[PDB]
Amino acid sequence: STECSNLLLQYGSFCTQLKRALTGIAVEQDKNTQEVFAQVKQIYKTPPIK
Amino acid sequence: IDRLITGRLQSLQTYVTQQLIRAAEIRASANLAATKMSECVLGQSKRVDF
Repeated sequence: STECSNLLLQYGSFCTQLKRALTGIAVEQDKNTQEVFAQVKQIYKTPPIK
Repeated sequence: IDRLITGRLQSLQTYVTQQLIRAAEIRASANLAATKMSECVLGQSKRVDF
């Protein structure tokens, strides 16, 4: 909708704030995954004899 | 004036909510820093990777 987008431009920078908040949320989840599992430097392997 | 008052009030409330969330995160980091100062500078730590 062109008219509704033009009326949405008359508001503030609200949608450069919700997009900026959700991107910071989404980036933070990868840091949460990296901090828990990637605590080892080298990928160890078990011997064939168990 | 009522329209501008509503818009500026919404912007101020959004700023206050974001500042509250950021202050909670900063308080959690400050609690972690205080625990690290109490346990690692004032003594020796047996906890792994602390």
